[PDB]
This record gives sequence, structure tokens and C-alpha cells, in this order.
Amino acid sequence: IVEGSDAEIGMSPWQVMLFRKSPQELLCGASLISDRWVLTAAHCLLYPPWDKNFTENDLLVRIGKHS
Amino acid sequence: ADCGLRPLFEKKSLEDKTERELLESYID
Amino acid sequence: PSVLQVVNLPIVERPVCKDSTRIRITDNMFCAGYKPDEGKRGDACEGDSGGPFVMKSPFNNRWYQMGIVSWGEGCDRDGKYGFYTHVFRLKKWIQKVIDQ
Amino acid sequence: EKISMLEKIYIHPRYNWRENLDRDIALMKLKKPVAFSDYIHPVCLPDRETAASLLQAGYKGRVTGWG
Repeated sequence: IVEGSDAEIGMSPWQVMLFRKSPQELLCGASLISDRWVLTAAHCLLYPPWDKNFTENDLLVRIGKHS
Repeated sequence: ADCGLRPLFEKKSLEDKTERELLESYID
Repeated sequence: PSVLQVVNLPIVERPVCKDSTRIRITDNMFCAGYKPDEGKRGDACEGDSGGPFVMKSPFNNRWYQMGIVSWGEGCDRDGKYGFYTHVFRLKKWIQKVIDQ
Repeated sequence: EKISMLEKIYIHPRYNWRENLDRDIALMKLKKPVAFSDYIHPVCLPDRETAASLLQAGYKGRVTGWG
């Protein structure tokens, strides 16, 4: 985040992290809109212009992490 | 239905360090 | 970074948005940030994408996801705003599949 | 924290990854419904009244991440 500050524990509980798992590499961010639903940017999953066509197999998510 | 309320803040009748900034900026 | 990071920002007006980019601005997106005069600094960067845009309601005190960090042109640049997916606008869609 | 597996991925039928990231949005239906805690908890999607009233010039939004 350009020119912000560190959150406080609990603050951003919908905070979901899109990761790769193959090896491990954080790609994007997202949010928990439910217990079985994540909301994200389309371009995080697929942007051909940059070689980016992840499929379910391709990722894992980490809920409730706040560094 | 318990969407947006936050166990470590809104439920403990609590507030974060910059949430007053969001609220001062609005007009409902 | 080192810890989750937080940054609060002003939804900026249509005209001022359109004016800051060559790219075609749609109905589904919105810019937010401080104008170069407004003094205050800050913004989104890469791997921030997808991140939420939330606002706390005065009505109830629950937060709402106002948008999705959608695109930019750099980060903290005077004169450029950050584009956001207009959540309210794709909600019918969001409906459809969750309920589907 | 909590790691999660994906079951499906949904991408806005009309994403414009080609022209100008129009409708940049994807849903990730989790595999296994997560358990809310003091660091895991949904977020709200707005209704016509909260959007109309909130979505406005000079009205501050909060942004978070690890970019």
C-alpha cells in the first residue's frame, strides 16, 4: 500500500490473500463475502496480456492473516 | 446477516484509530 | 511489506477521473485518492489488486465492500487516481451464481 | 491463520481484460466453508440505499493490503 500504516488486529477480517502453492508466491488480495465465497479482481486469476490463466488447482487462500 | 460487524471492534463496542476519519467525511 | 497495511481515501469525481487517464473509464469503475492539492498522500500498488474497498455505514455501523482495487498507473503519483470495480453495479451478477 | 482450497472460479462474463479491465471481478467458491473467529468474518455488499448515499465525492474509503 503506498503511504499507509499497519492495521490493528481484527480490523480487516474479510481480508483474504490469493496465493499460488506451487512454489509459494502471494499474487493478489481478496475478501470473504461469506463462509464459502471470495470476491476478487478478475485480472488476478486471468490476464493473458501477462501470461495469467490460473485455475482452481493453481491456488490456495489464506484467511485471517494479518502479518 | 452479521456481515460487517467486527468481533474485535464493533461487537466490543469499540473503535479503530482512523475509522473516525471515514465517518467525519460523510453526510448520510 | 511487514504487517497488513491500511489506507483511507476519497472517492474522486467522474470528470476528475476521466481527465487523469487516456483510457476509457466505464460505469463499472471509480477512482479514489487525494488531488495533488489536498496535501495528503497514499495509494494502492501491485499485489494489492483484488483487495477490498470498504466504507463504514452511519446508518448501522457495519462495513460495506464499496469496490475492488482494479487498476492504476504507478503508485502515489500526483495527478493520477486508482480505478476500482464498482461492486454495487455487478451485484445482480454476484447474486446469480452464489444463489446458483 | 487458515489456508483454503478452491472448488470453483467464476469470472465476470464480460470482463474486458482486452480493452480496459472493465468488470474486473471473479468469485472463488471455497471448497470447505471456513469458521468465523475474531479474525475471520464476512463483509457486507451494499443495497441501492447504502450505495446511493455513500458513493460520493470526498467520501473516504479505506484500503488494505500487502502490495
